[PDB]
Amino acid sequence: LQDVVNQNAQALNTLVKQLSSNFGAISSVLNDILSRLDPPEAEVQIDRL
Amino acid sequence: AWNRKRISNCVADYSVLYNSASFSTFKCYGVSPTKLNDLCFTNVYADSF
Amino acid sequence: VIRGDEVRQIAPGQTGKIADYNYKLPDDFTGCVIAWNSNNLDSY
Repeated sequence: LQDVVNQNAQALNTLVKQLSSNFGAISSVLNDILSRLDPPEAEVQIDRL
Repeated sequence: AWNRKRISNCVADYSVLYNSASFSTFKCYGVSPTKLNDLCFTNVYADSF
Repeated sequence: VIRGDEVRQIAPGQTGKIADYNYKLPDDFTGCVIAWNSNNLDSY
């Protein structure tokens, strides 16, 4: 029984931690890239995330 | 022997440089020239040559 | 007619005095741009 809660907790933890990845975007926080790139270039970065 | 002046601890109005037609070329990589009046930065280097 | 520099600014997603105050193209523009010197015809 402890193993199922451990596995679900690990799955959720890695799912959360995947938000710190950039996947090649100039930054991982969507807000700052929207708040410093004009849309014609910011769309390209957003698509990768 | 290009010079390097460090710029910090001030309010920098980039709009004058953006709007001034005295510049033959003003090309910017990484950030949009039209929003620089909004962002805040740590320090700024001007390499002049 | 456009004279002087910034002639290349006539294009979508371009910035500058001409693109910002004179002639602005849409982001999804679908069409062609054509230019040629006309000093013989247009030369205050």
